[PDB]
Amino acid sequence: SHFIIDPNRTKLITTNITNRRPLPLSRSNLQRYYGFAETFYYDLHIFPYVRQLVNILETSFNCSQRGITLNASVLLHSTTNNVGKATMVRFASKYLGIHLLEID
Amino acid sequence: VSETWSLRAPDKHARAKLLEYFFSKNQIMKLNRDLQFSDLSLETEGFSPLDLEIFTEKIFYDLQLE
Ligand SMILES: Nc1ncnc2c1ncn2[C@@H]1O[C@H](COP(=O)(O)OP(=O)(O)OP(=O)(O)O)[C@@H](O)[C@H]1O
Repeated sequence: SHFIIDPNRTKLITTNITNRRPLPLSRSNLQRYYGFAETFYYDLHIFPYVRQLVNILETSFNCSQRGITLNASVLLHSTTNNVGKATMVRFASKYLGIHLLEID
Repeated sequence: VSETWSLRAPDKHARAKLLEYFFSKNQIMKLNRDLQFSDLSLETEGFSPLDLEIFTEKIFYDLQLE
């Protein structure tokens, strides 16, 4: 079942791409382990807006898994810049272990 | 154009029927016995059918939260 790979003896071939869900932040903090710019960890109990928005993604994800399709979309707006709405988007994405598709 | 036709905002009875059907579409929904569609329409005046769509989906989500 197991095996060893040696560059001088073992050959490797890249193949087509395969989907796989990313780990939720609960099981590990990849940024912290790799020492990247760790994204600020919200305490949902103290950030009600973040909680409300999160209360969307997992429900959509479950209903999809439960065979229920529903186009869940949401738009962030604010009265002042520099509030990290994108930061909270990333935080929510990592929280549920969901792939992120950011387009500036 | 000889004559024309205009789609004014839906009426309360229209709203009762439309809300019932929209709930039906996501048949997974259910409602309390006391809550009746006719009663429901009385407080949803001046809403476009798409508005009722989004409102029912929002309600479905709200139920999912709890
Ligand atoms: N609690 C926090 N909320 C928001 N941003 C935070 C927080 N803690 C740190 N930051 C940092 O602040 C920055 C937020 O920038 P971001 O682009 O997400 O803001 P924004 O609200 O979308 O604003 P704008 O589009 O007006 O620049 C990031 O560099 C992020 O790391």
